Amino acid sequence: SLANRTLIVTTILEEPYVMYRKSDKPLYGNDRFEGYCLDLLKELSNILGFIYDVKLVPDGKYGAQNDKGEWNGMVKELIDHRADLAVAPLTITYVREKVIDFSKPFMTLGISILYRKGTPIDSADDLAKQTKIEYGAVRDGSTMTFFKKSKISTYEKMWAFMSSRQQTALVRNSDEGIQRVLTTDYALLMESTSIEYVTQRNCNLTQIGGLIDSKGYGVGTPIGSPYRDKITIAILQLQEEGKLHMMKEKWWRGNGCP
Amino acid sequence: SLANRTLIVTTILEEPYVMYRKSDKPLYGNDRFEGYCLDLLKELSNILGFIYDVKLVPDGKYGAQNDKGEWNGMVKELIDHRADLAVAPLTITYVREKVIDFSKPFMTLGISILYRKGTPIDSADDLAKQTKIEYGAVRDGSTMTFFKKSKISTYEKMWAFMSSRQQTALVRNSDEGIQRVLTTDYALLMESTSIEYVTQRNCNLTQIGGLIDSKGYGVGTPIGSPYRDKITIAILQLQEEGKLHMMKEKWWRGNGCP
Ligand SMILES: O=C(O)[C@@H]1C[C@H]2C[C@@H](Oc3cccc(Cl)c3-c3nnn[nH]3)CC[C@H]2CN1
Ligand SMILES: O=C(O)[C@@H]1C[C@H]2C[C@@H](Oc3cccc(Cl)c3-c3nnn[nH]3)CC[C@H]2CN1
Repeated sequence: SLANRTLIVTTILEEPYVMYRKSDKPLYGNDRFEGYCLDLLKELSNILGFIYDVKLVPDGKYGAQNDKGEWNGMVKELIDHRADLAVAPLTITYVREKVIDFSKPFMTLGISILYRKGTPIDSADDLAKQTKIEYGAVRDGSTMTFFKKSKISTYEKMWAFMSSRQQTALVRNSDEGIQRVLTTDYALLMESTSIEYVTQRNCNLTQIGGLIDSKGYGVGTPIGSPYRDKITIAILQLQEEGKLHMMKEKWWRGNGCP
Repeated sequence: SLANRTLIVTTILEEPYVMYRKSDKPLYGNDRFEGYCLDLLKELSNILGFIYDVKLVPDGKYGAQNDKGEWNGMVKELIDHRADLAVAPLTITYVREKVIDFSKPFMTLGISILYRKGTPIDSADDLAKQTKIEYGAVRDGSTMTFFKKSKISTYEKMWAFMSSRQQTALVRNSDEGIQRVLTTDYALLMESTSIEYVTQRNCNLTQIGGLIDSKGYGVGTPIGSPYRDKITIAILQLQEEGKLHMMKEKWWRGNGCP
């Protein structure tokens, strides 16, 4: 008992949160998808008693604004009441929190470093004080913005290096970034959850140091939605039951690295 | 801008969040206190424009239910509308969220291990595998409850160890637990924020492994308070500005180790 009607869930394809399910025969509706977020959605529907319809965000975007303030992506779907929930790795940010509501986080993470295994680099500071190893982030991504705006000595220094080499230092997309780490002596600054995913599948790669910032993913709802607080309670129940840990293990685990 | 009235803030003495100021001259009102949470209040009032009056919770408790299902501590002060905000390291929990509201976390942490430096022990699994090194937690503490309830094989084994060896493994209080780590061959399971604090000030001690669970501290409010969402937004602003990082450094950092 949450509402007498199917809830519309906006989402986006992103491994391993929301993925297209491999099948030998055609699949329909929600059955077409799988992943951490689909498991979270099933768990939330079990606890809260709702039926749902998963719809990919038409423009394939998470949510940002133009200079006139027009939002796009999942955030816009919620603002316009075209979706009841957004279940995706959607970062809880100051700007978004002003236009939509978020449950409390289901996952906490931060910016960290993706690099090769067995080198003497152990931190952002180590990278900052040298020039032989290149480093950067996805151009105009969440990680790039963090460095551009930072007033922290080491991060301001890193940004100076990342913006001297517009082209060599920054990457066009995340695919290019991972390819660059694998093919050149390059360290990629990126979301720690994605680092964990990649390092479980590439034994030659490792995370360097800890978290550079702190952020979390939350279920998005339109502003004022009564479902927001019920989803927060369900997330807390899942955490205390150990189910958030089991869901992360399920999707993140690789078959092993020596 | 936020409220016409001076907000009543319930809090509790807990180093380095809320402490009594050491002065040689009498201190009055809010000037009697200092700490991470007093700095957080200053920053939140600077953003939101409210005035506040800090009051230590009479019973000196965070908030739990007794046998009659009656709440105590800061939680009870909020329930009864004797406080507008609770600004303290108050864990966001499923039970509390049922009776009060919380801002999104201003600090994330988890259970971890405090032990002596330079040993071969590197994780909970290393401790679980043996019996020579005793390990445990504060009796009926948050940390003990986690182990008692866990379905994770490693932690279920650790609970079996703790419950069977209760007289030595389970400690009466935090002080007793820290003395055990210092005087005996004992590892203490406890909140990671408190481990960081202790290890910055005692070079003989270290944190073992990473985080065993995930939890956050939030600003508590009575259910329905309009200040809750404003607080959440101010917390997001402070993190993005790097002020939460600066505040954590200010109060946690020690003078170093060899
Ligand atoms: O709310 C948001 O905008 C993001 C959208 C989305 C962004 C995804 O970004 C990556 C995804 C995979 C691999 C990498 Cl290498 C990155 C990355 N990008 N910037 N820094 N690292 C991370 C997961 C999601 C987290 N919420
Ligand atoms: O909302 C709550 O009830 C708690 C209450 C309070 C608990 C404090 O816990 C410790 C603090 C310092 C040292 C230690 Cl050793 C402990 C601890 N860890 N496990 N058992 N005891 C941490 C601060 C607050 C965290 N929120």
